[PDB]
Amino acid sequence: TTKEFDPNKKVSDSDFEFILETGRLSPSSLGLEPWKFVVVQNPEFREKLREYTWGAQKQLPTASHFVLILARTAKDIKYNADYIKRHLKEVKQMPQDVSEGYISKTEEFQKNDLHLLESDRTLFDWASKQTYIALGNMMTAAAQIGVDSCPIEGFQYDHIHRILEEEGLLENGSFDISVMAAFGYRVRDPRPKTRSAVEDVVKWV
Amino acid sequence: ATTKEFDPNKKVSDSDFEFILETGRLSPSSLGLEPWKFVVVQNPEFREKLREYTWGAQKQLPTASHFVLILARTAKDIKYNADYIKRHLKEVKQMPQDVSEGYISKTEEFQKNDLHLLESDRTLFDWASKQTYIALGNMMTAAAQIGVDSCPIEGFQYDHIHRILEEEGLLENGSFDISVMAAFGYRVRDPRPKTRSAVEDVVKWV
Repeated sequence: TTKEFDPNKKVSDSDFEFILETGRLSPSSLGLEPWKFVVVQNPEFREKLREYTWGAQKQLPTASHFVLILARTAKDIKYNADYIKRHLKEVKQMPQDVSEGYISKTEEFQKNDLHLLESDRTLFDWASKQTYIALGNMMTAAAQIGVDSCPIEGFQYDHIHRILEEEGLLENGSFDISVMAAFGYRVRDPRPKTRSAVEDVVKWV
Repeated sequence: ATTKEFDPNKKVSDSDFEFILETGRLSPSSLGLEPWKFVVVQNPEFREKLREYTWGAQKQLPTASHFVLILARTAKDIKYNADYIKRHLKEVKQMPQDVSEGYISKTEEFQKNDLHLLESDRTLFDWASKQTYIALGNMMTAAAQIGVDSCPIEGFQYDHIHRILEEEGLLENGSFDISVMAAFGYRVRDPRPKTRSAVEDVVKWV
C-alpha cells in the first residue's frame, strides 16, 4: 500500500520488464489471457487520465510506471469469438479438431456452469477477474524486487472509457478498462496493515 | 506453474500452507473491505460432494494437499450502506464514526456513479469477486515461492456448488457466495512449458 512515489526514482527498464512479464505469464481461466497492459509514461496522457481518476491524484504525477489493465469484451471472449479461435491456434498451437472440442467446452462452461452469457457486462467482468490475477502477481513481483505499487479503481468509468476509446486503445471494442496500477518507490512508510481476524476470514472444513 | 494433478501422498506442511493462506488474507482489496472468506476443505467427504459438480477439478480435488474455496461478499454485505461495512470500518480499520460516515458516502458515489456497480446484485458481487482474484494470484505466487504447485478452478456448476455450500452453512445467511476455487499440492511430474501471447501483443506503451 503506497499512495505516493518518488518522482525522481525510476524503476529500471529490466525490473519493469520483469513485472510486465509476470503479468503476461499469469494464469487465466481457459488460458485465454483476456488482457492487455498499457503502460502510460506520457506525462500529458497521465494528466488527461488524472482529471477523472480521483483515486490517483498523487500516484499519476509521481509513479515511475503507470499501467492500465484492459480486459477483453464479450466481442472477443464469448465462446464463439474469432479472438478465441486465433488464440487457440496461434498461441496454444491447438489442432483444428482439438480447438472445436475446446470451444464446445468453453460454450457449456459459459452458458451453463457460470451463466456468463446473462449480459455482455457479465462476460466482461469474468475476463476482468482474470486481470485481477495478473494485477496481484504484478504487485507481488514488484514487492519482491523492492518496488512499491498501488492498485487503482477510483476513476469515472464513463470518462476513462471515452478517453481510451478516442485514443484507439480499446481496438474497435475488443477491450475495456479493467483496473489501473501505479509502480514506483515510496517516499514514506505505508500505513501499517490492518486486516480481519483470522477466524473471520478463514474456516476449515 | 500449470498443474492439473498432485501427489496424493505429499502434503504441504501446516506451516507452509499458513504462509500461503496468510498472503491471501494480507492481500489488498478495493476500499480495504477484504470482501472474502477462505474455506479450506480438507474433509475428503466434502471434497467428494464438491467433485460431483466440479468438472474442472476431477483429479485436483482427490489429490490436492489443500483445497480452498474462495468466497466473496454479496450485495447484502458490501453494498455501500450495508452493516458489514460499518462494522468493518469501525472494528478493523479503527475509523472514527465521523470518518466512517464520510467513507460510506464516498463508497456510495463510487459504486453508483464511478464504476456502475449497482447495475445489479451480480455486478456488485462481481466487483467483490475481482478482489478475491487478487488474493488468488497472491496465494498462487506465495505457493510457488516455496516450491508448492497450485491450480485455480472455475470449472464448476454454480447452481449445485451454491446449494451445497448453502446447505453446509458456509455462506452465512447470504453474506457470501462462491467466487473461485484453488488446489494446492506437489505436482506428479513437470508441466509442459507455458504458452502465452508474445509480449508485443499484450503490452503497449503510451
